[PDB]
Amino acid sequence: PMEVDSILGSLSITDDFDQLVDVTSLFDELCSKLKPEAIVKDPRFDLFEGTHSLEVNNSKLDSSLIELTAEEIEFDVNVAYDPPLASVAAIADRLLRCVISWLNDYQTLPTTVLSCRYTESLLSSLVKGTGSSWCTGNILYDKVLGSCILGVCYLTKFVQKLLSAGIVFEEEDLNFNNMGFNTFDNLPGQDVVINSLTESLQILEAYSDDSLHLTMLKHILKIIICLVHLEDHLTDYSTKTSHLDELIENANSVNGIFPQLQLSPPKGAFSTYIQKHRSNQFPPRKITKLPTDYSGFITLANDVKTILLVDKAESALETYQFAKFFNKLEQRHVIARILFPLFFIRDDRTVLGKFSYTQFYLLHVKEFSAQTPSSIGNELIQESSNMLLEWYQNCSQNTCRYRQGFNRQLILWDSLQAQFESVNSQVYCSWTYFMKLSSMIEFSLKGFDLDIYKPFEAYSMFWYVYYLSHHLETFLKDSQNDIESNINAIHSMNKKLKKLKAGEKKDQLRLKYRFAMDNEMEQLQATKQFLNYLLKEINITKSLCLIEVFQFAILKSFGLIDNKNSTPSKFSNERLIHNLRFKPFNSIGVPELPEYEVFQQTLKDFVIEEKGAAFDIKLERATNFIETEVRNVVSSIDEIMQGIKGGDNNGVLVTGTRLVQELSLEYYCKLKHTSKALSVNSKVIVNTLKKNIKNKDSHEYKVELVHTTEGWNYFPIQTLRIKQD
Amino acid sequence: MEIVYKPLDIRNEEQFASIKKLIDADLSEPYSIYVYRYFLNQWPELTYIAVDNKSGTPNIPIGCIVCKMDPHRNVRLRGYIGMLAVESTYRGHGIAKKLVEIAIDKMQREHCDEIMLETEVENSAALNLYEGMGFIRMKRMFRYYLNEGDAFKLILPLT
Amino acid sequence: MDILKLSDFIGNTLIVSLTEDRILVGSLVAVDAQMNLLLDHVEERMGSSSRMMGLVSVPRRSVKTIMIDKPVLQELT
Ligand SMILES: CC(C)(COP(=O)(O)OP(=O)(O)OC[C@H]1O[C@@H](n2cnc3c(N)ncnc32)[C@H](O)[C@@H]1OP(=O)(O)O)[C@@H](O)C(=O)NCCC(=O)NCCS
Ligand SMILES: [Cl-]
Ligand SMILES: [Cl-]
Ligand SMILES: [Cl-]
Ligand SMILES: [Cl-]
Ligand SMILES: [Cl-]
Ligand SMILES: [Cl-]
Ligand SMILES: [Cl-]
Ligand SMILES: [Cl-]
Repeated sequence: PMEVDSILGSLSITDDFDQLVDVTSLFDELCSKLKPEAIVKDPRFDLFEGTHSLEVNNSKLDSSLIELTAEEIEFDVNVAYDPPLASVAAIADRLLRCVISWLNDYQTLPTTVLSCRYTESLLSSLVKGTGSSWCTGNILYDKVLGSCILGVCYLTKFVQKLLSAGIVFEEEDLNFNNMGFNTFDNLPGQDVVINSLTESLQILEAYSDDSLHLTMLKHILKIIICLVHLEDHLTDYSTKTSHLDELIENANSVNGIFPQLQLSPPKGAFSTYIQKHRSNQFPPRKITKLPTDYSGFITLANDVKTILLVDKAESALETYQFAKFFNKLEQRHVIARILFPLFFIRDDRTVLGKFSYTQFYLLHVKEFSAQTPSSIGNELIQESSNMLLEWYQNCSQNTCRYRQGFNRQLILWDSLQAQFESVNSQVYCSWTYFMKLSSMIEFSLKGFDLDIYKPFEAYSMFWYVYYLSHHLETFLKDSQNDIESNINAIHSMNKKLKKLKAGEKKDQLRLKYRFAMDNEMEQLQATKQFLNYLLKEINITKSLCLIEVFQFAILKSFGLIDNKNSTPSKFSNERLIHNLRFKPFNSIGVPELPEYEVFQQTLKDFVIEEKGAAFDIKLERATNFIETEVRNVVSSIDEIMQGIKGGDNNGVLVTGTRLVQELSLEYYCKLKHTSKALSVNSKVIVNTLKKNIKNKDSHEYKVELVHTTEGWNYFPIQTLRIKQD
Repeated sequence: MEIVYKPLDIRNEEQFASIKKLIDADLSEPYSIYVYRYFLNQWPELTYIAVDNKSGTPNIPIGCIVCKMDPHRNVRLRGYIGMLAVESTYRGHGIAKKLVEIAIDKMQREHCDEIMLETEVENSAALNLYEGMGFIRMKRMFRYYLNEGDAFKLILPLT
Repeated sequence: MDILKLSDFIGNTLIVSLTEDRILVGSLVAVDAQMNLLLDHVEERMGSSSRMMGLVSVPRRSVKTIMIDKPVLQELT
């Protein structure tokens, strides 16, 4: 090349080698003797390892062939480009939008934050040791921009610590391909970073002239200060919302500023240069279109604010419902998702800094069973406490991993329950059963949300969840009856006291009665009202599944769907396919997975094989049930929503939704919409198919599991659709 | 059109290169030679090509399928479909379906207990082909294909 | 006395020059019948610059020359 060091470096390329011998001719001759199918390699080596290899002289697999413009090739960090204020702000704005593209849009670190030449420059001086890496002689480029780069670089280092905890799955929830950058302890501490940004703010405030670009750069600086403060929620477990509120306000201010001005960063400030010249074991990747605004910072700040609310929890049910609803409506920002388990399960091996792992677990058992269990350090309790904590952490996973996490749980809860049963520890065995059966149900219904089940499988899954919901409702019913017996036993003591007169035996009965009221009655009432909510929740689940089952049976009665693959195939059979689908539940003893023949027989009882007038009467009973039960479901959801709005002190229902009140209401509103749509869809199907039979040239329909936009898609709508061509 | 399906000849270097050319066109991120070496040299009997005998170039392959098989857990043999490509001019003639049928038939004769593949959730054409053969979705992988979207894991039980 | 074999070269650092003025130094993982190479711990050297590229496969056409340090060559024999 024309450059001096490139010319001279070529002479010293082979200097590290004392002697070199050309072997090209020998290699070809030896390769000629080899057979085409032959491969010479280490015997231990597995050729699967070679499937992640690069290839030279392949545009899409060779990083060295990346085409760059002259501006990209010759961009100098030491040059202060013109105009400085307009260019420094544009650089800072693009870097922040690179951060959003990185974290919110799941883009790679090399094509986002590392694409900025200044971040590459700043990080390189930190690796060597230790003042900005570049010097242009201009105060905006050297001090203001230098502080900005430090703030973002401090942020990525904090993200690295979050990922090191192993809360979420790397290169899926969050990419951290930092191209071999290790800064050790050379990168400055938090106080230094904020002061550098604060000093740059005071520089900006000193400027007499006021420009639109300057206003944005002031806000950009304040945004970075807030992002640097994100670590406070882990270092000090801070619940304060000031920097988060400031981040929202500054992002909103910049969003209104965007249309009024134009930003053009120096050409070559952001490029694929670092992929071409820095050490890179990965293929070249183009830079993806960046977000247009700063709304991504608003989502990040609100998701993190939701995380901090769990610190206000005062019961096991309040933490439980927080975990059930905080990430349920839509997937939270990955930072908030990593933050929650680290914020929930802390450094001192405590939960929220309030209780130990076994104290936290015994709280869940006490609120569910209303019993104080009279050793300490018990292995079964220790194992169950770890299992419960894993359950909380799974709630923070992405929408796909969330379902996958239950695979592991179902077999471990089962084994745990069988171990409690063998030692006749029936209270813990009971709470373990509730968690397992609830997880089985949640794992099954979640498959519909991910479109895992095909329309012909909808009867198998919905009827199975109906079957599981029936056993969970029977178990919860017995649990509430046992609670009622204990309540009435205390009540009967008071009745017995009234019949008694003053004596030593009445003293003892009043002593027993006062102890029960002081130590047992209040928890019994709460558990009763909690189990009341669970029974209404599970009957809604049971009713919805049954409605879906009836809907499927109506479609099969008209010949539109079967409970197996319609397309005939030579390779497999329907029994093998059925068993594969229910393989996760095959090893669970109670409730036993119904046999294949039970699935078939149950469908036959639902399906209307009658014809003509007899068919119409049986069809009318099925449609009337769907319409009737939808209205009952709506009424049950309404009672639950009223209980949520009223609180847990009203004496009828206990929902523990105080921390996620808006989200739980939003969920049941979506559930109510799906319920109404199920009824409306049933009428459309029946009106359509009656007309269709009359016509000899009927349409060919297919059934699709359709998601309702504002509904809850654990129960998709089985929708008819004309098959075209 | 007179489509002929035949097994891979490992001794034919030209056949090897035509397959790589055909598969690489449809991939956003291509495979290196040693990706192809891993499949074809170790499982030569599980790669099939389709040629149009009455076309101007009869010997050139316009469709191909690449498979492997390995024990899964310890007790079951899992067949795997890694690559499937049909030339753009020859789409819609049942060629891919026939290539999947002949490959699965071969793995069944080699005592595979099940067949596994991954595909995009947005690949309606691939889902229709496979699910119509008996495949069902056993898993959904979040951003498995990055910006192209999630994946479905499809399994067809043979035993 | 004993003819050199490709098996002996496996696991030994090679110096491979490409058609362009870039040099790849890496450990030989495998070689096939058409002299396609798979190299590990590859260092790409172009003029002044140096960088690591990990596991790289080098096709036959792309190989200008292959060289091994004389000390290591005499040990393999
Ligand atoms: C998918 C692909 C192989 C099909 O090519 P093809 O030779 O035309 O396939 P076929 O003609 O055998 O299709 C047979 C069945 O597959 C489905 N299919 C094929 N094209 C389809 C399309 N546009 N839409 C929906 N289904 C389609 C149908 O079920 C079809 O049967 P049908 O006539 O009742 O509609 C082609 O798109 C391709 O080359 N894909 C490469 C990438 C890929 O998808 N790999 C799969 C992951 S292993
Ligand atoms: Cl730019
Ligand atoms: Cl609980
Ligand atoms: Cl309670
Ligand atoms: Cl115990
Ligand atoms: Cl009372
Ligand atoms: Cl109420
Ligand atoms: Cl209608
Ligand atoms: Cl050919």
